[PDB]
Amino acid sequence: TPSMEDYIEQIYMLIEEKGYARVSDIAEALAVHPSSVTKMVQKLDKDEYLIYEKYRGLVLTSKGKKIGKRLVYRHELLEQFLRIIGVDEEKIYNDVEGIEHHLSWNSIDRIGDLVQYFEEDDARKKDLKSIQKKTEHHNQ
Amino acid sequence: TPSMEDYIEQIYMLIEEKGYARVSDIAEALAVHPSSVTKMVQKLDKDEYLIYEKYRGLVLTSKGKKIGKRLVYRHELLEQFLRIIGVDEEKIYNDVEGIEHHLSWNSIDRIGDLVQYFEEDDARKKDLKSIQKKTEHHNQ
Amino acid sequence: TPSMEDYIEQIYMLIEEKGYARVSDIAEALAVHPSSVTKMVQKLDKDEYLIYEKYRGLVLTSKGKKIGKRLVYRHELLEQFLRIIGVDEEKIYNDVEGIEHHLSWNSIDRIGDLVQYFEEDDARKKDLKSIQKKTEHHNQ
Amino acid sequence: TPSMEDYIEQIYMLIEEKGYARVSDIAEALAVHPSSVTKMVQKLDKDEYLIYEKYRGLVLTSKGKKIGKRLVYRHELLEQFLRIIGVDEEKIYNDVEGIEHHLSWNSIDRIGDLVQYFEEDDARKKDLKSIQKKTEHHNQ
Amino acid sequence: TPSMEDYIEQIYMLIEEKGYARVSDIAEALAVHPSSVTKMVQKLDKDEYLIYEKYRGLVLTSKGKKIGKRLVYRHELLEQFLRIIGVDEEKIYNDVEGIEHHLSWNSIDRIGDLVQYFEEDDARKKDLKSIQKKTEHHNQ
Amino acid sequence: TPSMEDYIEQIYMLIEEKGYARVSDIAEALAVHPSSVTKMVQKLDKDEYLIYEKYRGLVLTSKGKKIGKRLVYRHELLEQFLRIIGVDEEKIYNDVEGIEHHLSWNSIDRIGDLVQYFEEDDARKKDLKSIQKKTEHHNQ
Amino acid sequence: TPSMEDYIEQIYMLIEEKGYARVSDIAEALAVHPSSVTKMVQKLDKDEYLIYEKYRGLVLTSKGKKIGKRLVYRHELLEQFLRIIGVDEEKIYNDVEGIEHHLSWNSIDRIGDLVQYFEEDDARKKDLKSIQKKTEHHNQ
Amino acid sequence: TPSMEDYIEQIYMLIEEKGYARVSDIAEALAVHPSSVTKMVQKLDKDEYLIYEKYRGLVLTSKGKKIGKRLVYRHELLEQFLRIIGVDEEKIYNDVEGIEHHLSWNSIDRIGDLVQYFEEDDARKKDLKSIQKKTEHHNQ
DNA sequence: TTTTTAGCATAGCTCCAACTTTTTTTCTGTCACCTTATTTATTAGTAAACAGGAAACAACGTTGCTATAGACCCACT
DNA sequence: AGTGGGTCTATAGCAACGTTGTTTCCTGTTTACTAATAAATAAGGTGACAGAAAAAAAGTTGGAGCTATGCTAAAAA
Ligand SMILES: [Mn+2]
Ligand SMILES: [Mn+2]
Ligand SMILES: [Mn+2]
Ligand SMILES: [Mn+2]
Ligand SMILES: [Mn+2]
Ligand SMILES: [Mn+2]
Ligand SMILES: [Mn+2]
Ligand SMILES: [Mn+2]
Ligand SMILES: [Mn+2]
Ligand SMILES: [Mn+2]
Ligand SMILES: [Mn+2]
Ligand SMILES: [Mn+2]
Ligand SMILES: [Mn+2]
Ligand SMILES: [Mn+2]
Ligand SMILES: [Mn+2]
Ligand SMILES: [Mn+2]
Repeated sequence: TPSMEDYIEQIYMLIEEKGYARVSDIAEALAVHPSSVTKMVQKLDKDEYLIYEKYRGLVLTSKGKKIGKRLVYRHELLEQFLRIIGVDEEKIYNDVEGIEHHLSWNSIDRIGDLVQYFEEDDARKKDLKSIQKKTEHHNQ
Repeated sequence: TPSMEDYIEQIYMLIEEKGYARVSDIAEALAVHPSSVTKMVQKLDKDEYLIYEKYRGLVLTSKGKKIGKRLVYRHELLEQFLRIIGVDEEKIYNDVEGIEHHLSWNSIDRIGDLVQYFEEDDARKKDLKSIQKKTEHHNQ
Repeated sequence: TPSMEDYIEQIYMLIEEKGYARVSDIAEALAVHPSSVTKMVQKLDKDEYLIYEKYRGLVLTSKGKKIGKRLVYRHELLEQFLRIIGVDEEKIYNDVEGIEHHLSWNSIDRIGDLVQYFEEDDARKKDLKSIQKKTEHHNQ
Repeated sequence: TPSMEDYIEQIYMLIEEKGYARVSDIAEALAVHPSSVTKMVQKLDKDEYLIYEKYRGLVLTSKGKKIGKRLVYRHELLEQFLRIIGVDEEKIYNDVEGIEHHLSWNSIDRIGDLVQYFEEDDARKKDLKSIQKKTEHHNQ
Repeated sequence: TPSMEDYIEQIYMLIEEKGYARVSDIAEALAVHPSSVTKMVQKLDKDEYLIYEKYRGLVLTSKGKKIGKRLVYRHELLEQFLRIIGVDEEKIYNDVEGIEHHLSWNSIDRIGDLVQYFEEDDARKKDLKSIQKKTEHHNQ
Repeated sequence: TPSMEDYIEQIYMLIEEKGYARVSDIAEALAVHPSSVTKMVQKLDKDEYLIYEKYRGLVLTSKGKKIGKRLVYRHELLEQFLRIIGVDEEKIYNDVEGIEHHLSWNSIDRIGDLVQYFEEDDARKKDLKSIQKKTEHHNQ
Repeated sequence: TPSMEDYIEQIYMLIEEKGYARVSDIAEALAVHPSSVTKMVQKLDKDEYLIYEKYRGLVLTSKGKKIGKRLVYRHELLEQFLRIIGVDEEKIYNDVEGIEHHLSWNSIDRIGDLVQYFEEDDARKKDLKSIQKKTEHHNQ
Repeated sequence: TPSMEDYIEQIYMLIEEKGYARVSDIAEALAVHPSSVTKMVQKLDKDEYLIYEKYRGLVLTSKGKKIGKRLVYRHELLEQFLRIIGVDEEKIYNDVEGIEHHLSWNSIDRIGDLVQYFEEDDARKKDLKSIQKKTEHHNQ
């Protein structure tokens, strides 16, 4: 279920940023009611991905830490790839969050390879910008 | 709703391939029960995208034809882009069907620009293949 | 066989009007049992005029499309010719359907030439109406 | 049944031409086996249109004479109408025999009126010939 | 030759009664073998009184029609004259057939005049019957 | 056979006129070759109507005499009847000789009765002559 | 103030054990009302030893981490030193918590040196136990 | 309350040294205002540990004498124990005064046993000094 | 003259209780999807009434083909 | 002048035969019909999935005592 991965990624990022994850912050980040957050936390505890205390909080496990690190790496590489082409920053996060769950790992590897190819040379990026402008002249 | 676009694309492709769309073929293509197909057909008829006859069939409208053509163009360009990098053909259709609904049109334009950039030159594709192999040596 | 041409014309007209031909509609149009319609469809499929699918339907071919277009042109020109003289509309369709199969193409060309001759001038049609009334005074 | 009228017309014409109708002559004229001719003769005798003697021959009745005269008048007026336009004499008889049974009497009256209209003036026929040539220039 | 006139009269009467003359009917009427009938038909054809077709039949000519009409008139007036006096009907036809060939036309005119004289008045016929009875009393 | 009666009548009349019958006279009277006369004489001798001697001649018998007398009476009454009406004397003998063999005895009795009726009164003959002239005015 | 060091040590130990410090747990550990805990947390935040969020929680700083590590080392070495001599475990924690704040660092170094001296040899500990028993015989 | 024991010990030591305890001397020794000294004296008089006269002075009781003797013995043994290890004399009195109230009597017995163990042999003290120097080489 | 108490006056410190955000726990309704049942267009035989041709057959109509008579000639008695 | 023995065709059964008109089969050939068969439609049941609404705790805050020093003298050896 993509929701499980989304929650794991959000919890891992929030822990790495703040040092501690809270239910209200997770609910605000995912724009969902805290009751759904509690249900998801209990379900993840049933899956032994994290340890939950009834009124204290949550602590991620080693497997959860690895999954969160991998998901954060995928998210950041997707963001970098989308920014490379020249997409507006407003929709970049929305598109990445929408597509980060339906993509296969082979596609992620291919995207990373493309990013590496376009990062070692700037002339390729300049040519991409030039052809993009010359083809978007119709939108002008 | 992405389901509406998915149904419109499937109906348009089936009409262009066979010359006529049938409920059983749509249900088999989308792997859903024919009752759901009937419900979706009635809902789309409520949206004036196609004309439905109680026991005869469906006929697409001009607006429906344009939407289907645009969606088919997006789908085929996504397939070509995914095939360009070198992803396995088995997962290409699944990934395209999963991501064809959550992507913005600007991202589609950027993907088309990248495909055009990589299509005018084969040396770039050869260098991409070489760097892909040199970086996937770790998987060997 | 005139029945083959009649079926081809009916199928072509029904496809051009509705966008799809169904067995029940053809049977109702030709006032024959659907079993005879199925037999005729199979026989026409044996003649490679159309492609038939066991439970889906029928799709006309390019040769079938040309034959249907020619037959529809002949039918409409016959209807126009019969309406020009002043025959009652009730029997026009019956007479056209009865005589559309036993006429030669040269006769069709002559009828079209006569229609063109009487269409470029209205005084000729007025004189025809006047002489028709003056000769049908005996029926009064 | 058109076959009854066809047989009555043929018998009436043969009697008026030769003075006596024979089974072999009727069979040759209608290009059918004499057994079918005998069956038709017996059926017409059942309809009291003519008197048949077992080995002697056939004699038409007053009603049969009137029907034959009317049918011969229709046939000859159809032949004259077809010859007026300029159709080749080879197909004139075939077309007249094919269409003499499916036409209504009102259409026959209209054809006779048209023949009368085109017979009182020769300038109309000359103009028809001129426009026919000018439009058949494409066939040249 | 009286046989020629007899055959012409029989053929004319048979044509006027049946509408067509056949060899078997003529042979039965004249109580002669059909071979003699064929010989007589060929001889009459040599005299250009009628047209004969090898297996079809015979058709009388205008001269033959006039001769037959005159002979039938003579025969019927002879029958009426013989019936007027009161001869038995059984021998009337035999006597008329026996004497219709040896009589001159002036005698025929005189017989017709006598018939006209006895037809305008019935008292003369009544007196003839009375004197016939009074003189045939010896036969009683 | 009428020839037998004709020969008997001729022989009886010749015997009553000359007193003796000769072969040459009979042949001249009947306009036939003497060989046929000899054959007929031998045949009649076979019928025991007359006695013939090889080179002498013929003598009639009592039965032959009665038959000849009856035939002569019939011939003379026929001649008188034909002369009564007013037929030309030239054709009277020819007609009587032609019709004296095909008539029945009852017809002879009726003719004799008519002759007796017209002989007792001359006013009837005068009226017959008057009506004959008034009806033969058309021949004038 | 010894209270500041006590709170820092408790927070550091609780964070190292649970991964996150909560106000209720600190209050229970120090057996004080949560209002005093909030006051102490605010005062420590004023001293820039930790970062406090109004309703989220507390996170220690690098200086706070070093101070907590040093205090935990002192506490554990005091516990080990007290256990070495043979004091009852019930009062060991109470005595260590009572004396961990009034001792100088030089005294801590001397205690650690004594622990190291008595840890490298077990005969010294055995002699200490023997003399302890021989002198505590008076308590028996 | 440790303050009661501290005051009793100070009063006992001052009486044993000077022969008489005065309020000013006690206040100077404990570095507190004489008002607090008067309050403490009144409170101790309420506890029947000493007899106080309104302007004369204080006299200890037998129970007070025993408590003071025991506390002085504990203080002197603590001083000797701290001096044995080699702590600087400047902080020895401060540390002893700080820790003389929070220690249990069993700990005091253990400290006395350790002092007796290290007093019967000087080689142990020499080895302690040697290991102390060898481990404090890092401070050099 | 100093020392020795007796209030006088501020102080954070700690606690109690009220207050005000935050976390869980059922409670309550909802669209999603599966399953079932019903209804109706689509085929595949399935049998029966014919239409017409083939073939066979039963009169009809015809061409010699010769038997028997009625003129016609010629020679003979 | 009257008779007998070859010729000359005319007329008439008759005798196949060859056709013409009738009858009887066959033989596809088309037309209602009747299951059966899949395809299309409508009706029900669970069932996750949020709101939402208490409740239950947690975290905050505003105050009220409570000692703990620091003044400032008034009294006593
Ligand atoms: Mn993400
Ligand atoms: Mn996401
Ligand atoms: Mn698609
Ligand atoms: Mn899709
Ligand atoms: Mn049509
Ligand atoms: Mn038609
Ligand atoms: Mn016709
Ligand atoms: Mn016809
Ligand atoms: Mn007659
Ligand atoms: Mn006759
Ligand atoms: Mn006579
Ligand atoms: Mn005679
Ligand atoms: Mn501690
Ligand atoms: Mn502590
Ligand atoms: Mn002390
Ligand atoms: Mn102390």
